[PDB]
Amino acid sequence: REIKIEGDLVLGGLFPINEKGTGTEECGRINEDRGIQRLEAMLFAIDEINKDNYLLPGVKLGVHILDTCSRDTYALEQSLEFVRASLTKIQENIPLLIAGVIGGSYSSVSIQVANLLRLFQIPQISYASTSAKLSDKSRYDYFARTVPPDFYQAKAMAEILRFFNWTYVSTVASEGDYGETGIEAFEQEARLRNICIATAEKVGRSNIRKSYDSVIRELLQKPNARVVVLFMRSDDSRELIAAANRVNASFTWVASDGWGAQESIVKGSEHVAYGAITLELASHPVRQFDRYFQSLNPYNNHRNPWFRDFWEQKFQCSLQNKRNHRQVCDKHLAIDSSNYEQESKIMFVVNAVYAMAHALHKMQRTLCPNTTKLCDAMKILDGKKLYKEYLLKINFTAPFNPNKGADSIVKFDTFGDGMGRYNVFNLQQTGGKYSYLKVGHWAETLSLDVDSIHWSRNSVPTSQCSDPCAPNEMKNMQPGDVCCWICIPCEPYEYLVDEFTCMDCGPGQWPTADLSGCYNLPEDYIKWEDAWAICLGFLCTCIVITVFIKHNNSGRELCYILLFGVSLSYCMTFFFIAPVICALRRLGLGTSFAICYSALLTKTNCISSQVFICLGLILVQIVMVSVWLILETPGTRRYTLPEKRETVILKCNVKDSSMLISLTYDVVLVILCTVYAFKTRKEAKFIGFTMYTTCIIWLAFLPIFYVTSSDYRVQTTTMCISVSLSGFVVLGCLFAPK
Amino acid sequence: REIKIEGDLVLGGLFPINEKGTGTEECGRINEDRGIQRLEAMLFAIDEINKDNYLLPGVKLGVHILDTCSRDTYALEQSLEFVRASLTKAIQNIPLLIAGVIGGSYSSVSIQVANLLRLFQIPQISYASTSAKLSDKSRYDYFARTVPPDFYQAKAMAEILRFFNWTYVSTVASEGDYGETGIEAFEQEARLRNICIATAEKVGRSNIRKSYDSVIRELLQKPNARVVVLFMRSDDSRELIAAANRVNASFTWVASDGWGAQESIVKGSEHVAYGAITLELASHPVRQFDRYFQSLNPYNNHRNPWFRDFWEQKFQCSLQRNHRQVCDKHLAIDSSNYEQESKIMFVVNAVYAMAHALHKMQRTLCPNTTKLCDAMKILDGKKLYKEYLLKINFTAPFNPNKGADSIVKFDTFGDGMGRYNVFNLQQTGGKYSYLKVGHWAETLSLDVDSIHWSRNSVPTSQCSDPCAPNEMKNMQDVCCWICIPCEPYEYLVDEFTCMDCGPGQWPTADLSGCYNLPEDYIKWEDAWAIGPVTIACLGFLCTCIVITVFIKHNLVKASGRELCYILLFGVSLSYCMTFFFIAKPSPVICALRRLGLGTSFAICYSALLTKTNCISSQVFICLGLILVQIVMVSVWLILETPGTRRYTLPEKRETVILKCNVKDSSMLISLTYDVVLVILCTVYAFKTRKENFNEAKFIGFTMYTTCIIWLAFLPIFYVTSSDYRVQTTTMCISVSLSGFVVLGCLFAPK
Ligand SMILES: N[C@](CC1c2ccccc2Oc2ccccc21)(C(=O)O)[C@H]1C[C@@H]1C(=O)O
Ligand SMILES: N[C@](CC1c2ccccc2Oc2ccccc21)(C(=O)O)[C@H]1C[C@@H]1C(=O)O
Repeated sequence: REIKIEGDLVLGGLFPINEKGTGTEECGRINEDRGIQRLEAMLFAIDEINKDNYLLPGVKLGVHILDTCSRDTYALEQSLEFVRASLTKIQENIPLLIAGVIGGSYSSVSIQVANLLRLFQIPQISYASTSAKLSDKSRYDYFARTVPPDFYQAKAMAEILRFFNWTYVSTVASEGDYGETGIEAFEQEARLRNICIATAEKVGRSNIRKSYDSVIRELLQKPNARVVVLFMRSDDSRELIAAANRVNASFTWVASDGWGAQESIVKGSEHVAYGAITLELASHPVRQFDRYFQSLNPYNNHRNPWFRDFWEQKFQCSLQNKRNHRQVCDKHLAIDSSNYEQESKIMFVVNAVYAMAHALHKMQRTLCPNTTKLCDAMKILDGKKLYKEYLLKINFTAPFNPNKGADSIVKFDTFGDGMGRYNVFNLQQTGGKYSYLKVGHWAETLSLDVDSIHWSRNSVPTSQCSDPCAPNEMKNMQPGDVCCWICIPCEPYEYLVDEFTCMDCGPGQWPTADLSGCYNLPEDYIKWEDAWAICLGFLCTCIVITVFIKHNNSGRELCYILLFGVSLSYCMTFFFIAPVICALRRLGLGTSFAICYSALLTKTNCISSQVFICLGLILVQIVMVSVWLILETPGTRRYTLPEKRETVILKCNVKDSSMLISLTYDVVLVILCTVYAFKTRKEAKFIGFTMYTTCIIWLAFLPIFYVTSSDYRVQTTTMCISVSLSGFVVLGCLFAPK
Repeated sequence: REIKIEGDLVLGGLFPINEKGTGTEECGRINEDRGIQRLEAMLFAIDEINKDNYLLPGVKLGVHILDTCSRDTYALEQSLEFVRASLTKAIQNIPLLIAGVIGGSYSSVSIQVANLLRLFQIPQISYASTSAKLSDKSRYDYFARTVPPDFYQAKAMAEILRFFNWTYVSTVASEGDYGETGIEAFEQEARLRNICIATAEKVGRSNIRKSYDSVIRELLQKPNARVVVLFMRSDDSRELIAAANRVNASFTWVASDGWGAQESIVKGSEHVAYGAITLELASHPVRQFDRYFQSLNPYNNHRNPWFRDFWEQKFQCSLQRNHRQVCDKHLAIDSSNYEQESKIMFVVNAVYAMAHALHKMQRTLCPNTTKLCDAMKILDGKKLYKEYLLKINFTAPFNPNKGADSIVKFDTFGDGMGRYNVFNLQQTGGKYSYLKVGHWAETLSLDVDSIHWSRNSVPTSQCSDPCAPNEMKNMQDVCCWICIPCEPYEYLVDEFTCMDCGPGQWPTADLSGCYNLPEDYIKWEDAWAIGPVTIACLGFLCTCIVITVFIKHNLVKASGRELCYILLFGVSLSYCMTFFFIAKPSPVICALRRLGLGTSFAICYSALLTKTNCISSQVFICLGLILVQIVMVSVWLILETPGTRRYTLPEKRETVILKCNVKDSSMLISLTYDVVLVILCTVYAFKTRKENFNEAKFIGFTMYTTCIIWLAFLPIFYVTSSDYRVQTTTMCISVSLSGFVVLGCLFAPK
């Protein structure tokens, strides 16, 4: 049983013609869609190839097509005939020269012959072999395929979820190579798309609580996970939907080719699956093949040995009257549009034959140009050269495809795989009827029709257990699932350092809404703290008042001392209010010594005519020495005022000892003057009134302490001190007017 | 050509009989050691097997032995004859039924036939293939070997370095499967033994300056890595030593099976490679094989087709061609012209291993039957390989030391046991020769005392020295640390990272050194040396003055309305105040005592002010106590806010920190005393303006200078010095100032 027809080159064909019909236990069954249909597709291509005038003109291509019986072990023994021929060793059935093998539908079959043909360097193009193992070129060195591997569906399904802002996916793989290997790619693909997996459920051919269990393992755990990424086989997908039907589940299944566009998956229980998004392989039916295939007739098809057996099984009749098994075939029986439907993967079978033909055609030009036939160099073929140099780099457009200006580009990648073109289907309800409808293609980039896709909720569903969080809600704690954390509003006035964790450098004053704000305390001014105390200015008013008093003003001794004190008192308010300028408080303390010195001079007069000048210098010297002692080591700078997370102000020196130190010098002078005023009853006693006002000012000096604690409020003491200075000066001038 | 003899179940064999002889382009010669010798071993074993009675008695083993010609591609088409046995598809040499194949030789050959025979489920035992790739049971399922893979050498060599504490090593591999696939295993093995590679050369070319610079790379990069782990091929190992000889370097090479006991590697330039350590597979020569092989005769060995070709090539004659000689009849193989091949033990073991599995299967699948029953008419490779062949445990045949580690068994991957022989190049007087100094079966066992080294001493190859006593500041030279001393008396958490908390404070090197209170501020009169004498002198002066007032009264002097007693009482109280605070400085209340001392000094000054306010005695006495209360009220108010405490005395260095008091509080206390001193200063001016009173005026004027001097001394007293030298001196200065005030007060009473 073999289609061995002669030719300059001969191609090997491996098709599952018998659905374990030669297995001797599942015997008596041949495959129609995956068998003769795909087989005759290759023969159809070969007829076109050898009659084509632009692909191998002088080279007539024969075939050596064998049956794999859908069993890897049977294929291995069969495929040896491709090897037995291309080696160095009455006799009949002279061996051929298999240039390449176009065969292997079931990946288990296509793997066990990939191992064999690799050793003897025979290229192999395999339609319909989408297993991801075959992409491992370390083992299957000489394997190419016109169909994409099954892990490209993982990429497309991941892109579909990522497109719709979807996360928290629950995946339900299936036992076997298909479900398990495919979901590994999807699990890997979800990470790179920042898609997190709620549940990693798995199913098997059990038909037990497992199916009902798997349904609730997603309804119960994370009901926020509304999208379910199926990667199950065909029969498994139906039985899971049956399980979901009984419990009346409501999900938006994002399924793989195993579900596909088959209506038999949802035959019954459609509302539970309504809104699902399933993928299917992209394939444009070959128009010419139907004309060729429908014209087949056992009375004109003698190349195919299985065709006579196919005719019997197709129509359940007998070509010979000796059987009469329920019917005898008749001459008007034929293949027509009603009893036939083109297989989904006929496009890939034709491409596989053409890809081999194109590679052989190109190698015919390079190896020996200007040679219509095949040269003696062509008489020996090398697998490594034919595979990597030409076959693994061909770029011809697909034949028999009406839409040439489309994705009809036949080309193998660096792994010999397909290009990965899919059709994003979507189960839809028209109101009383359910039917699939293509809603998007996936060549390399997804392209959907969002406004024509029915969902299960009649609105675009979202699978979220945590909404995204912003510069508001900066932190991120993860109580349950790794992906949907709970964001926490960061302690106010903070520092972002990470999305997960967020600390606080400057929780008191002036950060940014980003990773920048940390104690960003711009300095204030001389009167910056009392910007809006409510009390602006008023320092020049004391100078104006002092100027008016000076304008109003025998007893030249009082004028000499009183005039200096009035001027110094006014300057204290300006220096105190408006780092170097922070030392003006020393002058104000020295000014009070002038009043004390005058009181001491007045006390001496009441109790050395030339000693008055020396006495003033002696008193002035002490004030200067004290200022130099303190202003020398400390001072000349300003100290900040960082409160308990209130704000940051770069004020003057926070050392209150300078005020206390200054008051000490005045206190001694004031204390001495008060003692003299006690005996000043013999105008007399006017100093006592001025001396008494100093005691109140001394008490007012105490309010400065514990008064500067209020920012911009302690400055009233400086204004009060200036006011106190005016009162003492007013007492001296008040007596004179009377 | 093949030895296709019949049998109940027949084995297959692949041997490199022809050194690419069929590939006449490469070399037409045939292998003798790896070829006929190994082949005849298989035939010798089969003759032994079928003549036994406790291993396949009724099952006569046959052979179908083919020549792999030492090329894998030629082996594949040859091995197909084994494959065609199990195919269900007018004359016909009918095929046999190959239970298993005993062959593979070169790993490249064995890999290709492993792929082919894996598909058709035929077990394969390789007597010589040792590539690490064949241990991957995912690709070569039905493959077993009686020799260990090549990565066990990497495991064995790494254990030699670990045993000898060598940690910083350089490696020099070759190009190809042997050099690469092994050295990567060694590099992985180095991690588990905490070993890092100084430099990893990959000199694999035939002969270029790559080896010359490779020796330089050994010299330049890490000269402190004296031992170098070679994993490179036999011919390459020869030229590397020659390169090392030219530069006249000196290392202690740790080689592999590539450079084993082959003296041809060091033929010439023995001294440069002297002291090396070389591994080599452990194989015991088969005594019975020598009698069989030497007794072979081209007139007796008609089974072997290549024997006539072997006879001609071995003896360089011809049996009939005009060769250099006609093959004489009395030529025979003897000990002079024959040395048993190293791997003959494994060839016999491989045949016996397959025969043992088939016998054990016969005892199970066909019990109570001396022949093979109907079940064995068809054999299943999967069951035979996975159950019987992969779990055999028979002791090696023809082994002299029975019961030793010479037991044939396959591990989970169908590999050999892994026995090696650690050799060492010796200096035997004036001659260099190899000698076994160890054996790595599965744990290293070395004759560590009888091994000669290049430097005549057990060498060490390290780029770092152990900095255990000090220098817990290792810098990671890569993988070897650079130890830096930790700063004097600083904290530590890890020898790798000294985190430098408190340098100069805590004197413990055991992961400490930061602030831990290493000093005490207590100083009993400067250790009773300086300043302590002044404390006792204060009491002596008071006793004389106290008695003097009573003696003068018993009044003889001016009555003064008891003013002298009030002034004397204040003077005594002030003098005792300074001594009391110093005597108890550890207590927290000592700071309060120092603060109260200033009030006593003001009290003595206050008494002078009351005395100065003489020009109403009862009113003056009451007024005097008012000043003390005013000073006491200020002290209580200011002291109440800080309360009782004893702050520390942190220092820039030396770790001199004493919890005595607050320096700022002392300055505040000193400033607080200034307020009382200010009143005393004001009193001095009043007294100056104003017989018996003349003496008081001089004392009051003198007291003013002492107060001014004391205040000036205090600001620079103990402020710029530590509590043991300057602060203690300042404390003594304060004590001296308090005593000096008593002297001024004493002068006034006189
Ligand atoms: N292309 C298939 C894919 C096949 C498959 C397709 C859909 C669902 C389940 C499923 O089972 C597996 C498991 C592992 C690898 C491949 C598959 C191939 O055999 O490679 C096969 C349909 C092609 C055909 O036989 O016509
Ligand atoms: N067993 C060997 C080992 C061989 C080898 C041995 C020593 C040095 C280099 C080297 O090159 C490689 C590289 C990869 C794998 C195996 C080897 C085989 O060829 O398999 C071959 C000696 C055995 C024989 O045929 O006598």
